Amino acid sequence: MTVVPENFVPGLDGVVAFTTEIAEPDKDGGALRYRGVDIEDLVSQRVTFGDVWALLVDGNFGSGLPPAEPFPLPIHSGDVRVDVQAGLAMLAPIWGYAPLLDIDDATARQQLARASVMALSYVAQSARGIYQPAVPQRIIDECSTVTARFMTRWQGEPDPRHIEAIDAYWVSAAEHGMNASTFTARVIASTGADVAAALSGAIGAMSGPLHGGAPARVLPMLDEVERAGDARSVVKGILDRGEKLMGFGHRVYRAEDPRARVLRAAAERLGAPRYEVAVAVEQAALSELRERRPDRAIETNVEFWAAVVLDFARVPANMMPAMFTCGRTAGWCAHILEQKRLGKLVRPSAIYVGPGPRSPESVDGWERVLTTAG
Amino acid sequence: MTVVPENFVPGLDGVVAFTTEIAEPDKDGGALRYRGVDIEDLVSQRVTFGDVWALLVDGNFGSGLPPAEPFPLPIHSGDVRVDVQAGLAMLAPIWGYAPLLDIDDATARQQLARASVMALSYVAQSARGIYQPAVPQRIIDECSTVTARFMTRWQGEPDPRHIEAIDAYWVSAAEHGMNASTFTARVIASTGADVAAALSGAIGAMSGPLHGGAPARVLPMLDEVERAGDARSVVKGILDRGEKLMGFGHRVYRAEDPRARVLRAAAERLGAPRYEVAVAVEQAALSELRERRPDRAIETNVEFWAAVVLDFARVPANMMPAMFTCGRTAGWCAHILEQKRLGKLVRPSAIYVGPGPRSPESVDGWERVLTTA
Repeated sequence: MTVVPENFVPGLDGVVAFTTEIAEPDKDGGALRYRGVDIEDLVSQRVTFGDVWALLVDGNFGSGLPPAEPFPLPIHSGDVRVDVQAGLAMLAPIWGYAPLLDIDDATARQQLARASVMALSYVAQSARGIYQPAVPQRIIDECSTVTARFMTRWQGEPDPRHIEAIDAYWVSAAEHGMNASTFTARVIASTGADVAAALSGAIGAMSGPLHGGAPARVLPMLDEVERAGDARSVVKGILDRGEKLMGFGHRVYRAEDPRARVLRAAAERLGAPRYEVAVAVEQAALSELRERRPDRAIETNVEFWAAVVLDFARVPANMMPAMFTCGRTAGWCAHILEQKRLGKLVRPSAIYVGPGPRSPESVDGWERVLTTAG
Repeated sequence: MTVVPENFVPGLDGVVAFTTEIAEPDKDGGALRYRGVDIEDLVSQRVTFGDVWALLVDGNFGSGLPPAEPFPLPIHSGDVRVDVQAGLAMLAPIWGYAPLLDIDDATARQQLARASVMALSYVAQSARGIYQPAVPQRIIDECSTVTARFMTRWQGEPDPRHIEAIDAYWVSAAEHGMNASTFTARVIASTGADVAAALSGAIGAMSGPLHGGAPARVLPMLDEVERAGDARSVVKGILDRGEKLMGFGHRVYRAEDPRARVLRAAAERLGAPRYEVAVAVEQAALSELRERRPDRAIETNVEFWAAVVLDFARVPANMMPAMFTCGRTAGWCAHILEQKRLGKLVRPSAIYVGPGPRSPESVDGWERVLTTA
C-alpha cells in the first residue's frame, strides 16, 4: 500500500472476479445464452419468466418461481425502488432468513424464490399506489403465470397482450453477466449475509443512472414523429439541434443486440401501436448516424425497443427502471446461489496515496476542535 | 469471456481496485492512520467520533458531524441492522436526495453527514426499542457531542465513562480500507446512485458474519472464567471440546492489531470491571493456541477487546454488530465521497465456463414447461 503500479487503472475493468456457469453474453458471436439456451429460443417459444428464473437459478427446467404469498407492502416512500429495497431487507426477520453461511443450498434456493417473487409483488403494489384499494387475492389467484399475477396485482384487469409483452421483456432482461448490481449482490452474498440483504443491496446499485440498461427516454421523440410524420427529418433535426439520439449508439454485440431483436419482434407480433413509427425512427436513426459517422459502428440499443414494449404494456416512464429490476432478479438470484457455493469473501485492496504520518495538531481545523470542545 | 487466466483466483484478494487518500491500515507497521493521523493519537487525545468523521471525509477538522434532527424511526423489524438498512434507503425520497451523478461535491457531503448521524439515531431508537417512550429531544439537546447524544437517545441517562468507551471504540472502528462493506458502498456509489442507497447497501454487506470485525461472542467465555476462576483451564476445555475459541486467530497486522491495543488500553483506563478477567483470558488463549499450533502466527482479534469495551458501556451482545456499523459510517461516507470524485463505474469481468449452445428441449425438465401458442 504505497506506490501506484505502472499505469494502473482505477476500477476493475477487465479484472476477472469469477467464473460462472449461469449465462454467456457472447458479444463476438451475436448471441445471448442462459445456461446454454439462446434467449431467442426462450422468447420465441414463449417460455414464461417464472420458468426462465428457474433455468437460470438451477441450470434446468421444472421448479418455476412460485406465486407470491399475500403481504401488503409496508413501505410507501414515493419511490418504487426505495419501497422494494427497504421492503426486501425487512423480509429476513419476519420470515426467519438466517445468514447464507448458516443454511444449506436448497434452503437458500427456496428463500431466493420466495423473496424474488415478493419483489415483484412489492413493485406491483407500489406502482398501483395507496390512493386506491388493493386488488383482491382471489382475482390474482385466477392467473396461471407469475407474470399474469404481477400485472393483475398492479392493474386489476390487464390486457393479455400486455402480459405477453412483459414476459418477453423480463426474459430478455433476466441476466447479463457481471454488471454493478449483479456484482453487488455477489459481494453482499460473499459476506454470508442473508439473501434478502443481498437482493436489497443489489436494488440500490441498480438504481444508479450509470448502472446502464434501464429503458430509454425515447417516448418524446416517438411522439414528435407521430405528429410531424417525417421520421428522417425529425432525426436530422434531433441531430442538427446538437441533441443526441436516444436509444442508439456504439455496438454492444457484433451487430444487432439479440435482446433488441427479440423486443422489436415482440412489439411487431403483439401489434404495439407505436411499432410502425419506432421501426421508422430506427431505420432513420441508423442510416442517419451511420451516414454522418461512416467509420463508427452504430446499432440500436435494447433500451430503445424496451421502452416501446414497456410503454405498450401501460408501464409509465417513471416505472420502467423497476420493470428492468423485476426481470433482473432472476440473474441476481442465480448469482447469489452460485456465490454461496463459491464460498469466497470478495475483499479487494487499495493503494494509499494520502498524507504521511502527522500529529492531530498539524491538521487544518484543529483550532475549531479545541474551540468547539472548549 | 471463456478462457480462464493463469493467475485467476476466485474473488479479488490483493487486486488493487483504487487509490485512496482516506486512510492507511499499515499491516506491516502495526499502525492504523486516518489521513496520516494515528488512531492511538486520536483516541488518547479524546478526539470525539463526530470530529474524526470530518477528518476522514474532508481531510481536515473544519466541520464536525452535526446532530441528528428529530425523526422517529419508521421501521420496527425486530433487527436493528434491518431497521437502519431499510430506514436509511427511505431517507432519499423524503429528504429529496438526488442521484450522486446530479449533485456537486458539497451537496453530497452535506447529504452524507445528515444521513450518517440519522443512522446513529436510528440504531439508538431501535436498540431502545418500542416498549419504551422516546427520550425527549430537549434532554438529548443538553449533550455536547454526537456520541453523547446517541448514548442519551438510547439510554436516557448514560454513564459518562460509558460515553468515553463508545467514543474510543467508534474512533477505532471508523475506517479500515477496502473491506467488503466499504467496497459495496463504493460500488453502489460508482453507479451514480444517491448516497442513502449506497449507505443502505453497505449495511447489507456489513451484516454478513464473514465480513469480519463484529465483536466476538466472548461473553459466555468471560462469564465462565469469572465463575470458575481459572482462565487457562477454561480455554483448554473449549479447545478440548473441539469448539472454536472466539476472539483469536490469524494475525491481521504483522503482530498485534493496533485497534486491539487501543481498546485494551481504553478498557484499562476506564476501569471496566471485566478488564482483568479479559487480560487473563488473552494470556491463556494465546499461550494455548501458540502451544498447539507453534508455527502459526496467532494474534488477538480486535473483536475480542471490542466486545469488552461495548459490554462495559452496557451494549447488549445482539446490539454489538450495529455499534460497529455506527462507527464505520465515517469510512463509508469518506469513501462514497472519494468514489464520487473519481467518477468511474466499478464493474469487473467474469469468465463463462458453463454449458455450450444447446436447444431448450435438451435441458432436463423441458417436458414440465408449459407454453401457450
